[PDB]
Formats: sequence, structure tokens, C-alpha cells
Amino acid sequence: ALKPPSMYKVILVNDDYTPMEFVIDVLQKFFSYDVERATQLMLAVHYQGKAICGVFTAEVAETKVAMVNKYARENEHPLLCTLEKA
Amino acid sequence: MLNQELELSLNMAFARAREHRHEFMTVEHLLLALLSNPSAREALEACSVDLVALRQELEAFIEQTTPVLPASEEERDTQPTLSFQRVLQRAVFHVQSSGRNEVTGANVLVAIFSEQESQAAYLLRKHEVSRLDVVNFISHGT
Repeated sequence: ALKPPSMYKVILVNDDYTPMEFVIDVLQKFFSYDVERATQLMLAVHYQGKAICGVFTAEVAETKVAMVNKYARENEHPLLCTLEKA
Repeated sequence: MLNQELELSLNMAFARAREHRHEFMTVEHLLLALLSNPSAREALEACSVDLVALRQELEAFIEQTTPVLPASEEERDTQPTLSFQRVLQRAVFHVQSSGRNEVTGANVLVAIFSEQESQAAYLLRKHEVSRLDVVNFISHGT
């Protein structure tokens, strides 16, 4: 009757206002990717419309999502970060 | 109004997370620190919890799932999860709701049950402990 909480995918969603450079900034600053990998993920967001940035516990995923969204808000970009059950 | 023992527990748990370079201080770091907070420990012993086992389960989970800040990263440091923040606010709310002010480790433990998607709440229920078991211990001992 008891199952562990599940893991969550943290996702970056595409939009037409947010600069590629800021998406890369976010991937490096909040997910620790190096420039190369961050750039690949930025392109994926651009083409697929969204991309998985990482998988974390529900608790950690929720916090990363809030942190990314606050940072986007602060810099006035509508960059949307979301989470989804893994 | 956190009592002295809880405050000490919270601050040392936080210092330990910072020494380990953990990006986040979780509700699991919190429950782990409460295992030796007198107030919360007494409640868990009253519920016949294998504290040695719970401790190991928490440490293993913390180690496998908590991101580690890189050496380079010297601009950001350990921060509490939203879940952790809610538990502390909830513990204060519950205590004030009864007209009191002193918040103990046991009240914090009670609040953990409300974070339904936390590994800590899951491990507590797995060790057959319910919110009401803890409230009963706080209200009536045994």
C-alpha cells in the first residue's frame, strides 16, 4: 500500500522571446552543464519545443523549477521551466 | 519560536550539508538531524522505531539523490528545499494554532507528514509511524 514518491523530469519549454544565450546561462548555472552540452540542450529546446534538463527526486525537482522560474522572472524573460513524473 | 535544541539541530544539519557541498538541505537532512533531537527521538522511540535502520536509509537516500555543488560554484551555496521551508512554517503554524509558541523537534516531525511526496514521510510511514501517533505521544505520552 506504500510506494516511494517518484522521480521527476525537469523541463525547459521553448518561447519566442528568450535569447539562446539565457537558456544556456540557465543550463550552466542551475544544472551544471558545460558550455558544449548546455548548447546542445538549448538547440533541442528550440527544435523540439522542450527538453529534459535532468531527473531528480520530486522534492529537489520542485525546488530547481522554482529557482529557474524566479531567475527567468528576475531577468524579465518568459522562460518556462516545468516538471513531470519520470 | 524554535526552542534551543531544535535550533541547534537545524543549524548543525545545515552546517553539515554545507561541509558536504550539498546543493540542498532537504526534509531528509532534517529528519536525520531529528533522530538525535531529544524531543523528536523520544517520540520515535515511543513508536518503537529502529533508529539505526532509519538513519541508514536516510543517509543512503541523501547521498544518492542530493546534487553536489561543484568546486567552481562559489557564488551559490546550500539552500533549503521548498519542502523543508514548508515543514518549518507548518510546525510553527500548528503550534501557534493551539495558542502556544514553543516549537520542538516533535512538532517538526508532525509537520513532515504533510509533505506527502517526500522520502522522509515515506520512510516514516514505512516504519509504521503516523502523524496521529506522534500527536498522541506529544499530548498523552505513553
